[PDB]
Amino acid sequence: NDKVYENVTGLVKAVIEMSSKIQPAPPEEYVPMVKEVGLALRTLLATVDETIPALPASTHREIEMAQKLLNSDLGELISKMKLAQQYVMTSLQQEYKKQMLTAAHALAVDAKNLLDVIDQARLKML
Repeated sequence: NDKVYENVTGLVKAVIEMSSKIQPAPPEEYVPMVKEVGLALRTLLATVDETIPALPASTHREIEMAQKLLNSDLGELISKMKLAQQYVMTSLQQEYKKQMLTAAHALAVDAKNLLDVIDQARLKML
């Protein structure tokens, strides 16, 4: 349903458009890309926090679990990003540009999982 769905979509969109800009773009333009995805992530997390109290208390812990995973993913992304910033040598750059993409997408997939967890909790209200 919308609020949460809309912000999950915004995060996926952000991941797609950061992934599009990786290949062409230098390093000097890698933190900004990740910064944007991170800001899109924070908005989604705050949106889920606002939705938690209206869901059965027995679903909280799991929702939190899905929330923490995304933070871990963002950490893994920034981690790969550091490597692509430092090593501009082509062979190393192509490799780390690739690991950033893969890590960014892992985030989009867990964002979707968080969504599935919210819907599951909403259905528990039946």
